[PDB]
Amino acid sequence: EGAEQVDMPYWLYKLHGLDREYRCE
Amino acid sequence: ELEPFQKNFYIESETVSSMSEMEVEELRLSLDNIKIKGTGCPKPVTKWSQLGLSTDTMVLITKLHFGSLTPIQSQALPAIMSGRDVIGISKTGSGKTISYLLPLLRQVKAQRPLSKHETGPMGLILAPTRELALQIHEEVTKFTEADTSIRSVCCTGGSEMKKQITDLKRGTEIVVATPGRFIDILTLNDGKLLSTKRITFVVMDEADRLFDLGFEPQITQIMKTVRPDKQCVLFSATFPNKLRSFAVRVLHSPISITINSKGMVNENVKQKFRICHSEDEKFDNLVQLIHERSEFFDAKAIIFVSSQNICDFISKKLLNAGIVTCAIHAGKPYQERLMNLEKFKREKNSILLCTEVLSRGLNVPEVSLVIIYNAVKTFAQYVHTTGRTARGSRSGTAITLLLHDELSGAYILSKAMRDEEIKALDPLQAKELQEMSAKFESGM
Amino acid sequence: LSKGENVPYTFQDEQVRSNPYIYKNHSGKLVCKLCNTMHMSWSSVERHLGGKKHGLNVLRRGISIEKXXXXXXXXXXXXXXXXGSVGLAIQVNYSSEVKENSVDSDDKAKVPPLIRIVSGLELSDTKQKGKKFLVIAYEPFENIAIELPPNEILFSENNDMDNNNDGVDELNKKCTFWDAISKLYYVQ
RNA sequence: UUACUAAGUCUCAUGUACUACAU
RNA sequence: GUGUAGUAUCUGUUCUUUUCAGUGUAACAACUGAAAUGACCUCGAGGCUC
Repeated sequence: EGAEQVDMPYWLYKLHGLDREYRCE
Repeated sequence: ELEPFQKNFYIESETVSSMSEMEVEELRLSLDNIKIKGTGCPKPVTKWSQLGLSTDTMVLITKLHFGSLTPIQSQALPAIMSGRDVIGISKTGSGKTISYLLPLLRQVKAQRPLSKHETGPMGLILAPTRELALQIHEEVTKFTEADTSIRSVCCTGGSEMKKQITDLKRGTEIVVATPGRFIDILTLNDGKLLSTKRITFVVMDEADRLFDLGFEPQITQIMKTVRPDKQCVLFSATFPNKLRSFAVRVLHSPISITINSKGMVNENVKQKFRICHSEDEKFDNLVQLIHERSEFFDAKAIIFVSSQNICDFISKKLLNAGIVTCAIHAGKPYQERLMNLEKFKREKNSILLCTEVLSRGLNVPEVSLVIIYNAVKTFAQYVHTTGRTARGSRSGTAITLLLHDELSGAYILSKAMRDEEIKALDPLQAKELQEMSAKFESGM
Repeated sequence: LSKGENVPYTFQDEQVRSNPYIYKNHSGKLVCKLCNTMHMSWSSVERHLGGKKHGLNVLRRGISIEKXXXXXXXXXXXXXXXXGSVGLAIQVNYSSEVKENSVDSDDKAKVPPLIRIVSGLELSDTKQKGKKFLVIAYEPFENIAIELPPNEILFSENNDMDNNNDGVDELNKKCTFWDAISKLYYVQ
């Protein structure tokens, strides 16, 4: 009511070491 | 021990089934010169309603496709809906996609649902590029949207595999894929995430491209894991030897459908016309034509007329004006037909005068000139009359004397002539032609 | 494949280049100064340009390139009750066209009185505190307060059907009326 | 004022050398 | 100025079953096995969730 109109580095990020999320404590 | 299934879902509408063979030939010529090969091809349809689709689907399609059925749609839809293997050669943008989707939807719908242990799919569509697969799958979804009994998953390269594995976990009635990814998914995890056992329908779109992009090995292996009584259709803009060879390997009794590959009339025939405004002017042109020809001196001609009464009249007319013709028609005793035919085949630079209906069967050699004195009214008759001059390299000329009022005749000429044939003639004659044809066309 | 363009050597001390990147070093090989990659043939050069590697170095190089009369009005408090609890209602009266005859320049004149709940934790004297006040304010007249010992009274639950003209706050739209014709502000 | 590190694997093509072997 | 077999090296291209456990690894990598299905909430992340 009232809606009127008018008128990539795939293997590289795994290699980097993001196969296992690392953490700094 | 394979599970039997239904592939023919087509009920020919009464109006279509009433069509005669000559009618069907004519319809194909008018639809951009559809050419078929194979046995038992169903007749083309000309209306979405001749296909027996629910109202939902009808509404949806229209919506989905705007305007008249394309030539590819007219012929491929009933052939595929009938369960036949089909080779469809037509350009991208010819609407080929719905030509296979509708029958595929129907076929998958009819099968029993996937059991709790069955992965699917039942239907598989292969494309050579990610971009095409995505486009096809978008179409599919516009149909699977309404109906929750049917899913499609799009499986391509240049895209996360894990993402598509999550889909295929849930089972799927339809897969749209590029060949490599599909094969990769089939072999993955002992082939336990995707089965080919329930595939009854395979489509390969832009098939020529699949060989171009190196997919012969993949599509060949896929067809080897698919039951050989599957229905398979191959759509492609061209028909390279590789595809020709592949079709023989994967198809049964295929119907091939080619849209206007070559011209309806042999391209070596020079088609011309002259627009006249009185029968008298037509006759003046006919005579000028017959004399003019002499300055270019075998060389014989055939004037085609539409009736036996016209043939007699024009014969006498041409006589009174110093021109002798060999006149032929089926109201004449066969003995005199033979006399005239032999006189024509005997005498140098002879002129046959003949009714258009006898053209296909005339037992004479090709001639240098056909003058169609009464513009023909069908594409089939235009082919048979003009084909009397067709001769590969030695093809001559066919000229139609058209009257201002002969709209359907202009429609035929505008459809059977080459663009460059219409260009070389007077631009006003040409313009009248196009106007005549447009008027006839909106007349329906 | 070179399209007839002349790529000058790196040592020739730079005619505008199509791409001022691919050069030829002291040797005959072709190099991308950004990418620091050597290329044997112009076809390999075009593979380099059409490759994502070179593009990334182009974006990195672009990133490198970017780098008050105070008059007490009269209130009329009154213990109200409806259903299902007890609420308070105040009736504040204002001037009878006595002094408002000199100021009529549409300067917030259309703005009605406003109420807010203030904690006594902050006062000009800061002596005692621990209760709330239902302050009511109007431009010329002086502010007014009403102590509310009860933690909660008349604090309703979705009275109207969630219509969003915040005005000032949920409190004002929810439970105030401004009889501007008679100059009477009711609050409950 | 930007405090100095990127290619890898696969696939299907191109670039270039090479090694036994025969006229 | 050729052919048979075969090799190495660029470059282009691209990211393979989401997880778990074992081998393996300097850690990776790689390899070996299995497989959830359903429901809900907030902004691909998250759940002493069922």
